[PDB]
Amino acid sequence: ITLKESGLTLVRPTQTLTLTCTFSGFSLINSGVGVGWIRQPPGKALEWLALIYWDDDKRYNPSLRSRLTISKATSKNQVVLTMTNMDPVDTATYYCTHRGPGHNTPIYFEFWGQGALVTVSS
Amino acid sequence: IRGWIFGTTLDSKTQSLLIVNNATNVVIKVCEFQFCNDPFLDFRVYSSANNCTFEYVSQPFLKNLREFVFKNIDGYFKIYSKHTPIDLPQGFSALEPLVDLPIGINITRFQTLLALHRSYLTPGDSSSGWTAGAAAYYVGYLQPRTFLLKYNENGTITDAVDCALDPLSE
Amino acid sequence: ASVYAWNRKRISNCVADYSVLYNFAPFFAFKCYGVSPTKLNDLCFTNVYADSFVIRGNEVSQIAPGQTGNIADYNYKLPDDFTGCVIAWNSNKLDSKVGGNYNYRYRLFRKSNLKPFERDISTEIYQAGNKPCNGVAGVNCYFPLQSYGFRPTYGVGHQPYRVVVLSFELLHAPATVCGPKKSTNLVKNKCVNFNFNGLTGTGVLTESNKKFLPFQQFGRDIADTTDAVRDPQTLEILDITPCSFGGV
Amino acid sequence: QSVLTQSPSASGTPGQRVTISCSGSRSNIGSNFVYWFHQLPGTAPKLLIHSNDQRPSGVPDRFSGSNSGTSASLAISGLRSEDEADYYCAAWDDSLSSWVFGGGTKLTVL
Amino acid sequence: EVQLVESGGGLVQPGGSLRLSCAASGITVSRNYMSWVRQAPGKGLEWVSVMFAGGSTFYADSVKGRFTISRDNSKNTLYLQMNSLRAEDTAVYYCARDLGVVGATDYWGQGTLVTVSS
Amino acid sequence: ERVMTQSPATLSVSPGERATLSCRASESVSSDLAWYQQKPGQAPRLLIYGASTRATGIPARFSGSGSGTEFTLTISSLQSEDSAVYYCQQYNNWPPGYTFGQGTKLEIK
Repeated sequence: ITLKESGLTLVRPTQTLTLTCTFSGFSLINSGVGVGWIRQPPGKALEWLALIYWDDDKRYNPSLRSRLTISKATSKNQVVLTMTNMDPVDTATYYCTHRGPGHNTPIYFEFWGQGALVTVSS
Repeated sequence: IRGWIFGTTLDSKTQSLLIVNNATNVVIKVCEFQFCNDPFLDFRVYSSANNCTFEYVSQPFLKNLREFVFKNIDGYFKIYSKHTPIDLPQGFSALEPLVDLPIGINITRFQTLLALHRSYLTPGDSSSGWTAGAAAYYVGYLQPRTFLLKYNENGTITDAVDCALDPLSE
Repeated sequence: ASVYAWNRKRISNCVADYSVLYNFAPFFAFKCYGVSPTKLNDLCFTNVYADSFVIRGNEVSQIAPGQTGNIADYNYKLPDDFTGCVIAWNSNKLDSKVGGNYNYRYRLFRKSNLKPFERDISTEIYQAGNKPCNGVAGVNCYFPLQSYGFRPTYGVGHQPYRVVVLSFELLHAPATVCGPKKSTNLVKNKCVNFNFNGLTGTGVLTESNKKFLPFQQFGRDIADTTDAVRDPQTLEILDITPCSFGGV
Repeated sequence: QSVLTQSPSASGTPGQRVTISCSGSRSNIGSNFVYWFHQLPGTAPKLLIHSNDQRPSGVPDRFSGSNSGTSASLAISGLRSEDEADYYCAAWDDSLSSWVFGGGTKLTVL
Repeated sequence: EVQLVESGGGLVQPGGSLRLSCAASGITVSRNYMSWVRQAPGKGLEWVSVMFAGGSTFYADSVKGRFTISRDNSKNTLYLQMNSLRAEDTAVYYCARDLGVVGATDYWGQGTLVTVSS
Repeated sequence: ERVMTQSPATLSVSPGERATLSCRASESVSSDLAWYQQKPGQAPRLLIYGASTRATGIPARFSGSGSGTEFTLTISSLQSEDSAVYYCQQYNNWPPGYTFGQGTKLEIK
């Protein structure tokens, strides 16, 4: 099971970031399975952005709501993330991660991507 | 001619029976669909709602004389059939058991199904109809009789004698 | 499906092996009514219906024949003359979300009880004695359906359970769904008791040389003596001869 | 209240047992499951323990987790040299309704 | 105002019977989850009984088999028959309408004291 | 059957200040709850149900909090008439079910 993000790594301020998590090994139509996003600034602690279950439960980070839109294209086995109004504080690494079922509790964040260092500057 | 319809009534008031052949397959269904005043002339379907209980599909039945015997007595509806090269011919040939279905619907009336290319379709039309090729179909009714059958060395029926036709036969 | 929106299905016209189930899961709840679970695979039925849904933890006791409750009396009820059984396995690995899985509900309010295998979907606003709060809130204007809201912090009594209910029929049955088979490996050339697909007899079986027509299964000599049979497994024709006997 | 706190340093020595703390509040650590990840410099983290006591397939045995009231602990046995990396907490916050993490510990053996 | 007022409270000799009555207004009982609660003098409360909107009722274990809730739907009222009142049953009984997860019990009854001879 | 225990039993705080009552469960109670104010002399009155939802009419001076096994009622500014008994009633099993507490006595000066 693998996930991988892709998109533009460099963008001017007041522009939008787009990211595409292409995966292999699971489908976002079964029960349990869900896909989320986790960012980490350069030299900071982890931070949760959003999550999207298999039944289309578009969870968002509240403090980060009104800016994010995450959507799935399960037929193409891909997830799309979009974030408007980028800023120099959003320079970070963005991973797309997987949440499935376990043996006595749903699993969350069992598998992570490999990141895409994104710099917002000129 | 592409199919048949059996049952105690054409309305949805009883779980009538439908058998439709096609270039691809046979489709058998039992769903009490209320039909129009006349079987629709294909424009692929004309019937009311259904409460289907059984459906089945299999390979298709396809100057060629197709012969069929339809019987439904013991809770099963049975079909026999035969396809022969070439009015009714005098040649002898036995029908072979094609299918024995377990459906127990009480069938009392029956009709045939027709179709046609680029033909209009309405629930009801007068005796004007729609154009079609020259064709014909014969119908006969069975009776309880005593038959003397002759089996050959290979297990195929080659001749038969009606025990009650004439004195010599008897 | 939800408790009040069970997914009815029929499973007939098949050689049903009721022991393929047992290799699936721990089968938390497995008890059969009207038919023994042990003697399921063999017995035959008219039509086997399957209803699948998810409930809470402490409400699994309410799914039983003739049992009253709030999921049994309000949105899913099975008869007293029920034939079949219910199978429930806790599933909160795919059903409990962090925050509350507001996808499974249960009729909490209604007017009266429902008849067995009575499924209702209506999502109107329940009355308030007088003319209700159509499309609004207030003193006691309470919707009849209520979500379970599973989360991975609920106790085991509040966890989701997946459940399948099989409804059989035994009255007037056209045997269509059951599992017999079991073909005792074949023996030849010894006077042996045989049961070929129902034809029972005794004798020595020998390789045949006669061409049965493809729709034929039996052979008879004069006076109906069953002379041959085709294997229901390899469709090979075999000759039957009564084992040797005589006077001394 | 809405952010988990970990000590930045562990500083063990080979073959010893150490613990790493994580303090929360009634709303995140006291009413949800607590996860524990592992993140190496310049690479995505990798799950170590979910649901406070369960291990994803592929994590060694020496890591154990514990939750107690409004506190969390990670216990590392058999300290070795291939483990100096970041260690993270994780929890769902009902009051904030979001995932929160801790700072991280180096754990460089001497 | 919408209310449930109760009667039947009093004193009865041990082994005797009793009947509590509950009248309502501006709200129906036939289709309403009914719940009888009681309170011993100076102590807390305890759920005594419930009747559903379809009729399937339930009672607590401490009073199971002895008390019976019923409701005169025709005239929008509730009743609870009690029997075999022993030394414990000295308490004030309240009639209530419980909604549950979407808003807990709100409208209550004035209550009725039920003590025994001794 | 989750047993709820309120605390403290008694509380004497200067008028005009806050008041804090904790009630602790032993199993899970997530948001199936309520808080009743039984002014001495008649039936209790529901103030705040679920987690923190204020029952209709109930003065805003109240605030509920907690989830799981622990809940709390908080009063903003006690007036002279706030003196009454309080009970946190759970219904985590609603049809048919409730489990009461031992009660809390609140007074003024």
